[PDB]
Amino acid sequence: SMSVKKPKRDDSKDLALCSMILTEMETHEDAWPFLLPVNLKLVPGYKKVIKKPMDFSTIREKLSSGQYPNLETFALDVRLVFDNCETFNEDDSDIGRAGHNMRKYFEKKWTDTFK
Repeated sequence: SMSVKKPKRDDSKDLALCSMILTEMETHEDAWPFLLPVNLKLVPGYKKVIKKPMDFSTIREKLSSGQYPNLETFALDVRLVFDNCETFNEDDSDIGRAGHNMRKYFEKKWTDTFK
């Protein structure tokens, strides 16, 4: 509360570390569905159904341009990629499986880096 602060968690490496995590996700073999925005002209249903589209290139641009106020808003966008994927794709599709694999991969790196 006013003039009463919890001790300062060192966040000075957060930007670099999120950037490293994102690099790892970008270079994963199962990242291919997620590297660019889903083409809304060519994928019927996507525009209407997925209210907040997100992809790795869009996270990378946001990260490089100071549009994440903190490491939690970065994690929210990464999870949004996977949440969108599950909303739109059957679990037993290549894309559906890729999205589960990538979410697992991400969450481990997130835990090991920050928890």
